[PDB]
Amino acid sequence: SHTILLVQPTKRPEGRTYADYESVNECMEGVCKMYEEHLKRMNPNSPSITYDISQLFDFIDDLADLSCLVYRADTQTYQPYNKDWIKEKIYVLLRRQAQQ
Amino acid sequence: SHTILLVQPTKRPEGRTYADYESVNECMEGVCKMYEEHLKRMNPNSPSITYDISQLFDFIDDLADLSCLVYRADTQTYQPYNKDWIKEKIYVLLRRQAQQ
Repeated sequence: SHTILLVQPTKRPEGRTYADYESVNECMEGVCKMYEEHLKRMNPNSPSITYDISQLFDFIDDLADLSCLVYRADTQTYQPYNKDWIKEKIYVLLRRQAQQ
Repeated sequence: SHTILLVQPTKRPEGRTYADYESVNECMEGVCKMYEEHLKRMNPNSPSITYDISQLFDFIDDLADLSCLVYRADTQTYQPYNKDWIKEKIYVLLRRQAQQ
């Protein structure tokens, strides 16, 4: 289902940005890639970045704002979800890819 | 009602940004202010910027993407609206402020 991700890195309003995806899983992957890009910048000479779930969660907590909207066909509107919901959906995604 | 405005000025994805407001009218005012800021930049030595509705509509048409989401208490979800709906709500806003 069409999912819209809203991100505000810091208190600076001009940093507000968004991205959209065909599904919740792709959106969650998008959040992970955002963190991975941050890690690449903080570890520039490392071609392979590794992290544990708690570190990604800490990153999300540090963002000034992170939320998403998921399309619901029953009402043809977008259901809002907060940081905690996103953290949990990322967990299920990462644990599944691990067991896959 | 809480309204979220999504704007993508050009085909450049990094230009995607958003802003939110307490109401639809304040969001529409936000779109007008966005256009007014553009006009100020294109007419730097003019402290007073004036424009007709058709010019604002043309500006909106030129944006790569412009849409909004309005909270609906009945379902506790966000109703999506496109560029045309926004143009029309701006028209009603501007015509009212004119007759006020």
